[PDB]
Amino acid sequence: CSARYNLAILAFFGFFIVYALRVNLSVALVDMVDSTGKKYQWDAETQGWILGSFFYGYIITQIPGGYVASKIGGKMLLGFGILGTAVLTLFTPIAADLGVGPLIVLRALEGLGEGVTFPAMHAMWSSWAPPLERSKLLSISYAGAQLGTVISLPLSGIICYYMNWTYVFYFFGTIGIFWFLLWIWLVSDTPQKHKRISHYEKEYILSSLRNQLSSQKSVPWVPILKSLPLWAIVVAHFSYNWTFYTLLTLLPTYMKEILRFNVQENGFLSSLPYLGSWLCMILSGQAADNLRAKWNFSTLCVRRIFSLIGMIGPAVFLVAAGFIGCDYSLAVAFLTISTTLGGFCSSGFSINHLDIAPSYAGILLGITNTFATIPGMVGPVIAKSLTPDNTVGEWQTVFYIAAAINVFGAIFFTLFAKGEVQNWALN
Repeated sequence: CSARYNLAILAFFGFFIVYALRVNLSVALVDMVDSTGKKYQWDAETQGWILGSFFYGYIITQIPGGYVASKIGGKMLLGFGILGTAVLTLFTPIAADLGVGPLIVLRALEGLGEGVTFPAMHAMWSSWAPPLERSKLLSISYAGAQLGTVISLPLSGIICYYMNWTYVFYFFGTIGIFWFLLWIWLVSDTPQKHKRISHYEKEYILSSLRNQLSSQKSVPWVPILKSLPLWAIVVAHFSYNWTFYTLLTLLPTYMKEILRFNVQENGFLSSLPYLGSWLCMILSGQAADNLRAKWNFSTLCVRRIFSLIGMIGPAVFLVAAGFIGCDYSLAVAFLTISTTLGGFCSSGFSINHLDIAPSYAGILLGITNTFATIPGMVGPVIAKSLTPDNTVGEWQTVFYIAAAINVFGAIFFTLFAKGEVQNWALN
């Protein structure tokens, strides 16, 4: 269609692929370990490190990704940060035969690759997206990643059921490389440096970003960010990402050990949770817009209410999913509802970083994403070391810990939550 919307679609597919490369192992590992290709003997804790080293790689280069993106643009950064991942995924089946050390190193490198995508997309959209249309563009560019998580579980399940897991890794690596070719050929870095853009579209984009940049003054100097509300956002994001990443990296293992499912239905009914989460995030954005339009609530009561809902609903329904274990339908239903009630939190709290200190979105997002990726490094290891032999009580321990963390994060956020400005964001 247009030029900025063509860039959206190519970023949509890019983030789809990056989340695919993040979760394909989360399925291929439950079809990989030994209790038809090769099946290694990993001692119920090696799987924790293999699942959660990608997030070491992610947290290493979250913020330096933002710096390098502001420096040398976004196109090459995102393209190479997805190509590195979709090339190391081509070698994951080869690095598995070498052992475990090489596999953890390969996933740390994949985390290095995938930690630089969003900080580059934000620069590309600071150069492309007109202010009065930034919302739809970012919405598409990240619904890409959401649909990646939603669809990457069924495809991994199917390819692990009818074929091996090496085929999962080869298929996702090949799709990654094909999209990287499309993304080097089509997308450019800035409407000025675009090859086949039209005059009127470039003039529209530039005449809107003219105001956007001219209204910016606090860009060069960076202050200290030791304010209380920022640590509230950080603690809430940490307590939400704990549950999110624990589920992301240990839902197929759960459905194959406790609930005693297949691998195909494992993929399908492991995807359904995130499909619900995505639909709920969309509907929750709509409901938040409506509730802030018709009623005021000082723009902060809505934040704390949506955080309470989207962080306690998951906790209580996760305790429920843990309580009634070893049951086919009710357990997966409670899990689906528990992670479906996360869209409330997602929208009505991850927009609090925009509302607390605008024009500083990148900085605050960088300070939040690392301290909420920490769960990616800890959670899987802890939840696989607490349950060496899968029993309903062993997994109830994990679910209880996750729900308690959710409740604590919700309390800590709704307590010290501010929403107008913190006296260091004014230009």
